Amino acid sequence: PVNPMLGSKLLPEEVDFALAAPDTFTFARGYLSSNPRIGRLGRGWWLPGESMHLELSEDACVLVDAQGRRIGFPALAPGAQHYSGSEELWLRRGGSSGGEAQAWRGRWAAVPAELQTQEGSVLVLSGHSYLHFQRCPDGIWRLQASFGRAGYRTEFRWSGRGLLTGVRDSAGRSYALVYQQACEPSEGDDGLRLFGVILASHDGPPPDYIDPQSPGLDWLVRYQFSDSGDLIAVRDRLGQVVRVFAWREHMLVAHGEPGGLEVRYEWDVHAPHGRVVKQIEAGGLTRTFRYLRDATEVSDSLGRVERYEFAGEGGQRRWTALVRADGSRSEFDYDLFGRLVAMRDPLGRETRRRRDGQGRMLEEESPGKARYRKRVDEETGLLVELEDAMQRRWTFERDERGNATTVRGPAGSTRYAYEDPRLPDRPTRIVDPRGGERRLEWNRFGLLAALTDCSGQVWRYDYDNEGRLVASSDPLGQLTRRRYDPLGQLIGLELADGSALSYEYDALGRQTRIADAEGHATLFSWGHGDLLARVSDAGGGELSYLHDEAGRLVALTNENGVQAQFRYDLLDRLVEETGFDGRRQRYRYNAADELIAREDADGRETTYAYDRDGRLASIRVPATEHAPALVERYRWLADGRLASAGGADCEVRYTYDEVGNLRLESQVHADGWVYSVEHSHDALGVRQTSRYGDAPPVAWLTYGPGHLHGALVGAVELAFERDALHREVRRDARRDGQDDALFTQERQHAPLGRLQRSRLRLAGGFDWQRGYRYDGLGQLVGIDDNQYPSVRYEYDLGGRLLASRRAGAAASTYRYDAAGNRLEGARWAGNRVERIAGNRYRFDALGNLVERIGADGERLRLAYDGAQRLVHLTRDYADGTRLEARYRYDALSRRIAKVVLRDGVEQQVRFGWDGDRQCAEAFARELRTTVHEPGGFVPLLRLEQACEPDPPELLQLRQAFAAEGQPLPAQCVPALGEARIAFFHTDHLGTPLQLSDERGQLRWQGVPDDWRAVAPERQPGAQPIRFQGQYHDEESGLYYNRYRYYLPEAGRYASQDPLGLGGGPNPYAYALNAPTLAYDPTGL
Amino acid sequence: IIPLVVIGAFAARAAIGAALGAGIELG
Amino acid sequence: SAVGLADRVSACVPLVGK
Repeated sequence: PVNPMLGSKLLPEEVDFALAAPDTFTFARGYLSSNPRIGRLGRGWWLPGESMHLELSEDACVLVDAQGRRIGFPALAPGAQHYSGSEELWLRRGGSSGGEAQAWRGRWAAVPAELQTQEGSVLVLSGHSYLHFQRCPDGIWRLQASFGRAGYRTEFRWSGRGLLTGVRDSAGRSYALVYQQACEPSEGDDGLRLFGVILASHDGPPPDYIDPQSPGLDWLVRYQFSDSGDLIAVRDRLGQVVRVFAWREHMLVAHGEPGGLEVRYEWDVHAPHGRVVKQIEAGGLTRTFRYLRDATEVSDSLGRVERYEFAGEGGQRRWTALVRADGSRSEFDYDLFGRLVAMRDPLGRETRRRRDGQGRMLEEESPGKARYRKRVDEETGLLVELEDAMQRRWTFERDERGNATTVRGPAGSTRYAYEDPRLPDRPTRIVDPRGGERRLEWNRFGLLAALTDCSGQVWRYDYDNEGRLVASSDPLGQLTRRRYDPLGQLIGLELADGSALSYEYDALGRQTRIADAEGHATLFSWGHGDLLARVSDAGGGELSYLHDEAGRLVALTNENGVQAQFRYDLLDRLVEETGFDGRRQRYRYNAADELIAREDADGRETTYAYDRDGRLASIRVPATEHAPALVERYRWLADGRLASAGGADCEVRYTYDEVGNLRLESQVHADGWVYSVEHSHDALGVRQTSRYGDAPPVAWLTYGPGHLHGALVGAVELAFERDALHREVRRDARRDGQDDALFTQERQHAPLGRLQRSRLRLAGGFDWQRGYRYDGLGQLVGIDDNQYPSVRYEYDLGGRLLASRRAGAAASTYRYDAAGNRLEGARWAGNRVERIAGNRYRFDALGNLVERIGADGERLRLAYDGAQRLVHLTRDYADGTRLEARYRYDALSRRIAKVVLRDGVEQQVRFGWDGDRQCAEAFARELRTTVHEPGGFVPLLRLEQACEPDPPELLQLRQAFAAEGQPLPAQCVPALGEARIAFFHTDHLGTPLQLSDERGQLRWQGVPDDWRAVAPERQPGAQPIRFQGQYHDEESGLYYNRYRYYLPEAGRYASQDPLGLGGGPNPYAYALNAPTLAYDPTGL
Repeated sequence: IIPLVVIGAFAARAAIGAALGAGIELG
Repeated sequence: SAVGLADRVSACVPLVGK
């Protein structure tokens, strides 16, 4: 790129090769036009060994940077130290001033003892890396070794004429550098250039002599030079050219790659002090640079002008301001050392950085006054204490090598052990705050070779000679192998079940094909750089992407050939988005690029507000024909955790413990009903107990990092058995007073974690044996069942469910268009299926379903608010009977209530939530609590309690404790009846198919279905959970997901994805049109 | 999003983290 | 302040284009 402050062309370091090692020796080269030194790659290039230079004189000490910047120090006496506050560099010369020699301490303790007494040695500490410069007989200080604080040395070997002939990295590999005469010698240039680097050996001493012309050598990189000695080509490990350069008087005027990238430059004068006046990118933007006294205006081929402002002269010049294309002005402030101390965004919000001592930083203050203190040891310069915005402190205790032996956080202390002599900075034993101990093993490359978890299960890894992972073994002994080409790209991935993936790449290293052993593959086409141009899947569908000169996506074409348009402003912000169905959304932003308004297709505008930290503060949803304008207010803690989410119908308050675990979540409805969920956590932040409202508390029995092995609810105890991979293989339930278990559920797993067999045996005699069959793709192509008819599944090449054939029944064939829209019996442009399953569907301007008419004449009207949430529906049956339902939501778009009006009688159901999981159904005379398996949406057990409406004084007490964020005491609970416990018996997808009571008998049984998840039943209210995260609405027949409503008879949602194109090309598709394989728990 | 518990073509960690094309377009 | 002061500012930031 071009640095507008200086006008110079900078090529950041490009890693030609980096073979894995305890301290990887990355052969990185960079170019700076203002650098006048003629290195081994020409003028302006820096290489390993010749990156940093050191000059010591009787009056001054100069440390030349990689970019050629001359950092000046006073005279460096033997044993003296110098610190560069502006550069964060430490220099110490070996030897002593004359007094008694003492071993170096603090930051200088990591150097070898012999180097400390050598007057002709100088140690440079740049961050965490030590550089050893030794004065040679000719009087030039050149790098000899680059070791870290752990002692991993990278020896540099020099010869006569000062050529870096060999490098030996920390893994024992020997590199050989070959030099040839590329141009005639001149002033300051002998003509020798680096013609390539040879991997001389992987272990042992390097060969004494290497013939460059001898075939069979391993050239890690090769370089070509012109007649003037300028670098014109870079070749990879193979013979392929990967970089091309063009020069005018040793000034970079054109650089790029064969295909892909090509940038040309123009200079006012062809000299190191010259400045770029035009940057022409092929297929991109042409930028013109105009240099003023204290500013640089960068014009653009699109007409945009950006102004970069700077102050100071010489090495103290700093980038002070930035005026963008629309006039937005950002400002930066610097201290006396040139370090950044303040940063004001275009809105004026200021971020401070208070610095003290030689650590260069001790505190950063957010615009919302969120301080992140960071204390560093004065002597060793290593992190000691870390404090976040909530005053939670992490304390680090370190050994002599600076390894953090114990990390003391707000929740216990984590202890580390370093018992490997070869690798003294790799932890070989980690003890978590809970007390579990993990053991690690490392190989000669410093990479992980074996991982033993808290339970004693060992994961093993294997690597080749270049430190690339080629084999992984799980505790069960399943191998995952990898294959690489000479360039180091992954070209093969053999999984544990025999399924092998193969990858292909183009000349630029971009992935172009992913294929399986079956043969069908996904193809990638690329445009300029990493800009994707076309994706073709196995089914033949294509997603075409169109970009403009600025690299912004301006058109997206789906599989049906329908385009989605995008428009941008001068700041490359999306200001208009037209979907595949013509739904147009307009966006507005403030000076800080924050979305403050979003006009939708119906002309209604949603306005957003933010706090000082940039987090969302309030959403002003516009009024619609069936809902008033509503304001949803959000409050955040200093660390970014949500503290409250207020709305017109509910007020959700989150309370966190001293560690940050969500301790209490209280939901206070507008009518006074309060539902609170209380959790307790261990030292690892894993829930140990859970109280769902007034339901009996659920005690979770976990081992290790939260692996569940038991559960206690009332008089019922659950027991889980797990294999070496911590996958559940057995499940029992026992009730106090009963000798035999209520049920036993045993499972067998496929190598890739796929369920292979499952057997459920209730105490009442119900035996459910289920066998699963999979194809090479991992798709479930068959289920053998002894309770339900066996089913065989067929899928197309795109992964969509084509047919399902139950035993002794007609097949259910499904047909899709290119985009993935179900076709009854050409295509649905715009992805709005207006006719399927004998029903007519009518959509509004925003894509929401607003009318469904059946063949018999049944009519379903739907009404939405400005947040696209179903707030009112009317259903008319063929028998001339009506039904009205109204829904209420909180600020998080979670349905909190359901009011169904039928025959003039009004019935209200309130729902309690535990995050994204609905865990309560408060009916008029019954509280039904659903407990999901931890960390998922799979229902585990159900609690039913007879209840009565709370007295007015109790409701006030609940609201009082909710305001203070404390759980209601157990002594003030209402007169609820004894809880009845029922157990969910789900299938492979977590869809409940059976429900067993406390005696092992069956309460509810459901016949599996493709898209409805269960065959239609007379009373869907007995068991309303379908799929994962879906609630079956009895009054309407829709399945309520977390954010949208699902149409079981159409296999799609009733409204477009709130994420828009982020969710996928089709805004209505559910579970990738494969309901037997995937699920949408949050409805996104 | 859309978790595929059984299918390891794209939901598998090894099959999705080893794809350079899908691992570089995220940002 | 005057100790370890370079004669030229680093070109790492700001950077424009490719």
